[PDB]
Amino acid sequence: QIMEPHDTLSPAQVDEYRKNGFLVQEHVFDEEEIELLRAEAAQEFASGGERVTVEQGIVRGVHGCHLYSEVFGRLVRSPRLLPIARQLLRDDVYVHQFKINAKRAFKGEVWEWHQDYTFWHHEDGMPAPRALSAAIFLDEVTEFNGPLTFVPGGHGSGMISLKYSLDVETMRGLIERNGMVAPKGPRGSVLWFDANIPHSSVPNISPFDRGLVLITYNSVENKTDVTRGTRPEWLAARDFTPLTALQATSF
Ligand SMILES: O=C(O)CCC(=O)C(=O)O
Ligand SMILES: [Fe+3]
Repeated sequence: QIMEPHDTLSPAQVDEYRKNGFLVQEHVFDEEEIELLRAEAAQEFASGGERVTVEQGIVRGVHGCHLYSEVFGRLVRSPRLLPIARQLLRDDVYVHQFKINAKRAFKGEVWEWHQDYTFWHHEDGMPAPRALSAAIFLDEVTEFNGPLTFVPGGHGSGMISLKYSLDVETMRGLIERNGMVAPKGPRGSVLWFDANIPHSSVPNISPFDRGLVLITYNSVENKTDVTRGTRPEWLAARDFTPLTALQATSF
């Protein structure tokens, strides 16, 4: 049995990622693959216990699934994902954080402007922004179902109800200078984005869900300082073993 040889990003794609701080690959996973992930996400929402976040009734998100789900444990090692994480971070990598964020049809909340790295640095002791997130689109992402919205190039400045949100004046500057972009894509796409890129999102006013599986890969060299960590393993990983790619086996 055979896995397709590892695909990596072209130089132009890498350049775009580094310039903009995000990049979309369309149609990485097929419909049947996404349905397997959707079904597993539903199980995690149902069984996640303390790892679930709710609509202040409906479970809206869950954390740390790769530690508890064999499917999600395999996903983070996928030959569709791991080679690109290694390429972009120029290192062996591990998963710092894993979350699934559902924005159901005609529902969802405003995510205030933030940089993920600010949290990871201060809360988890991540020493540098040598990390990224891969957002797998469980559903088509459109203008109208609450897409992640970015300041392109806004990661280049460095580190600027969320604990760490960005104020009106600091954001005004960024946006006046750099603008705003909400990357779109079909179901099965992957949105790669930098640990330090400012992003936000709005409620879903479509009749369609916007499920995202967000895998945060960190450089092994850039492992967090667990002496200054404040969070459980399912929010901030402590096992820095380098990930290896899934091979094709008979089971
Ligand atoms: O799901 C979203 O719209 C925002 C997710 C996010 O930025 C985050 O969890 O840090
Ligand atoms: Fe975020």
